Amino acid sequence: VQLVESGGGLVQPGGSLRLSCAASGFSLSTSGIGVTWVRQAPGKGLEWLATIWWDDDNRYADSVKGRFTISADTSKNTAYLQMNSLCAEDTAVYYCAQSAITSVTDSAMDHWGQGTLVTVSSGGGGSDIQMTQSPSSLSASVGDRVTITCRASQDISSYLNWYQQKPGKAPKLLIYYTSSLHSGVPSRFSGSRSGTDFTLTISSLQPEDFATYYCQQYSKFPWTFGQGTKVEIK
Amino acid sequence: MEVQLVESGGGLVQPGGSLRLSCAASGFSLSTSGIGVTWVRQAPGKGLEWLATIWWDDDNRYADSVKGRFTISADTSKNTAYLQMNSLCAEDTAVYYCAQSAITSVTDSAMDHWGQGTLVTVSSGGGGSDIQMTQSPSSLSASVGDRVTITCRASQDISSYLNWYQQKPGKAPKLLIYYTSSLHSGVPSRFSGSRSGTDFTLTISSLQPEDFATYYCQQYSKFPWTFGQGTKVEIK
Repeated sequence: VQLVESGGGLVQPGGSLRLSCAASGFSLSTSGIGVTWVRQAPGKGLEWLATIWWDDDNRYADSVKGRFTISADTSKNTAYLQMNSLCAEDTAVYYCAQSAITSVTDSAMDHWGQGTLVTVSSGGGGSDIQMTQSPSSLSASVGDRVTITCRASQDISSYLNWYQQKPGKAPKLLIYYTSSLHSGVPSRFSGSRSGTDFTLTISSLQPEDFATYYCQQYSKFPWTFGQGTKVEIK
Repeated sequence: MEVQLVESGGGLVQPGGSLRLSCAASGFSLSTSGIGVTWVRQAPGKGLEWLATIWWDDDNRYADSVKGRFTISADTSKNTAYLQMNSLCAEDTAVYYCAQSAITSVTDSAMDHWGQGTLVTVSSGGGGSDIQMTQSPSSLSASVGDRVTITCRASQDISSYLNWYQQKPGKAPKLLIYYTSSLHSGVPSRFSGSRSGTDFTLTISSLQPEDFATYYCQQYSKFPWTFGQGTKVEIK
């Protein structure tokens, strides 16, 4: 007596998978009553997803409702989890199990399958250019010189822009093409390059300059941003 | 005159759902050589993520994180650009900005005149009523022969509708105890379960090396069925 699972694999967000849970050594009862799916994200605990229950009432977790469907074909002695509109957070080992269905007081899950791994990913980053900003935050006083650095993981020529974002507001372009100031930007902002390091300098920090600053490369698509440097008051 | 971009269309949406955002442009024409519109998003508390740009060719440009789900387009008769967002995920929750951008590989390409943004919240809309199972300790280490106890607390009355499972490393969970205190077939009587109100206890007597595992409680008083966070037991 066991449940054997198949169908897991690697998909991108928005994709679909169909997991199968084949029963061996016993017959699923009426309409697969009691068949249940549970998942376990890497390093995490168990999460109940769905159970075929009495009176044509399939039960689902809020985390999968409207995207996943549990069903069973007793003719084929197999149950299924149809998984539509997959998301990165659905990455997990997926288990099926048979919940006890002979007594109202015991629905515990037994005969758990070996699990099938589902990985939902848009990629590990691949060849995308990574922009590394340093420091990630700093506190300084009005009048201080502030220097923020941004390293490109590969050649980007001089195709680097700097933005400022204040809390609750949209980003504003400060400097483009490494060192050219956008109109209206105060002269205390300047940009430079030394090797693969790009620097935004504020020569004398003013009260209105507390903000988060971001670099951005446009040498290649995808356009990528540094993680940001928050400049705060001491 | 001043360029203005005004985003609209954000709101609440369920996972798997769709939304279309609009970016209405003033002060320039979307038809103009060199022009583009780009969408960038910012998840709560996080940085900026480029999503899509209108490009001179038939193929716009997209980030891998949204390709196949999102589509950027423009209706020049309304001087408005759009982001059609399909198959949404909780992780697409963010403020979505549009910005003015080039449509060819100019040496001064940047994003300017960013709009105020529109918030997209991807949410299931449920959970308030779910029974929470709180397990303690999260991990413990003991020696062969010892007796150890693992507790869980239900956030409301679940009568005796609680099970305990054992999961050895790399293996599927196995049932130990059902209905608070009944021993599953094949489980020896050095294991026991009890309860006092909403407080449940798994006791392992005469701890053995093979008991190295993570133990989970699970309630079935109500759907959704919910589990404790697990207790790792090491034997030393």
